[PDB]
Amino acid sequence: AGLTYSQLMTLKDAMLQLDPNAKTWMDIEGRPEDPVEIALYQPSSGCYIHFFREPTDLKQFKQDAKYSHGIDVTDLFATQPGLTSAVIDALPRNMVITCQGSDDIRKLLESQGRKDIKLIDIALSKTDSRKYENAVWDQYKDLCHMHTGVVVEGGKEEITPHCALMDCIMFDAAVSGGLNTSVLRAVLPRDMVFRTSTPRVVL
Ligand SMILES: [Zn+2]
Repeated sequence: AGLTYSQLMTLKDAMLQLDPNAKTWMDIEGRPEDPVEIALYQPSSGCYIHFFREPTDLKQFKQDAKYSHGIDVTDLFATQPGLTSAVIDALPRNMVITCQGSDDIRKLLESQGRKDIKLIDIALSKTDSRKYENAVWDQYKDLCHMHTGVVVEGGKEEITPHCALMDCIMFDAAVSGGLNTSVLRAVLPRDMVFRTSTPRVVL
């Protein structure tokens, strides 16, 4: 199980475009023991890691889908199992990672054998952290089309779906005074995030 040797080498060569000394946000969707969306974001350089994973616990996923990320589980079948472990293995040693609520990132990293990675815990309230939520989506929505379901928050209220990548961007904007100017560039090749499939032709 996991990535093949040549895949790991391509991933390692890929991870070199990460600046190991720059500020790096990280966030996930899904529980740290069963994540389905992973994102790292370096605002100063614009480099970001973004990929997806099929969940193990389908029951807990449906709750996360209805209260948080709104991802269709069928859109994750094409992801490669083991990408999350391989990427976490490939993060630079003694890296400093920033997050809004460091508890979940810590469990994920520690359970993957990366206790060397230090975490900066930014503690913004749940409305303070999403101040730039609309502005972030308005500029970067083309970077993730995976949040297709209706997300909701006694009484129900429909909300904007949570995206691990958009969270990293809007959290950094909240502590920096606005959106960054650095164009965003993906660290991971697209062929590594999803297995390409030709859609069925309508005859
Ligand atoms: Zn997303």
